[PDB]
Amino acid sequence: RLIEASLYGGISSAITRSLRDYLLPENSGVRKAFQDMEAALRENRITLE
Amino acid sequence: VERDEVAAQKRELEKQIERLSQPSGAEDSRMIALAERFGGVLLSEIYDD
Amino acid sequence: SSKSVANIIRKTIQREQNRIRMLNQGLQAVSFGQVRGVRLNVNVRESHAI
Repeated sequence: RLIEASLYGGISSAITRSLRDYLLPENSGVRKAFQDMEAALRENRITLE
Repeated sequence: VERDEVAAQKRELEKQIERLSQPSGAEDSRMIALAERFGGVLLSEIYDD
Repeated sequence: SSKSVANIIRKTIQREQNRIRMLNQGLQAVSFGQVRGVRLNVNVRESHAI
């Protein structure tokens, strides 16, 4: 998308729609703590099912 | 006996994984609160990048 | 729990805002016809701010 938008020129519609998806990096720190803390419950629930 | 020994290895592996989890993997049990209770920042977090 | 999560979220938001602000300065005073500057405007949604 980046390359071809540059090739034809103009304000790309697709880039404009998903602006946050392109310009912001995804951060794992906020998440993995809670995945590990959540683990004991997840396993228990799956076992019960 | 084989079951229990493998269980011991699995417990060690989870504990090792858990130490590397969050927020910037460290002795997180108390260190996060200790980091904010003084006007400071965790060194390992400064060297995250 | 609680406050510490809020602080990590706030610091992440602050760092992203600052980096964007740095990128933003390189684009000042670019002349394209009648356009004279470009910016990436970053804001925080209310429903999440509260």
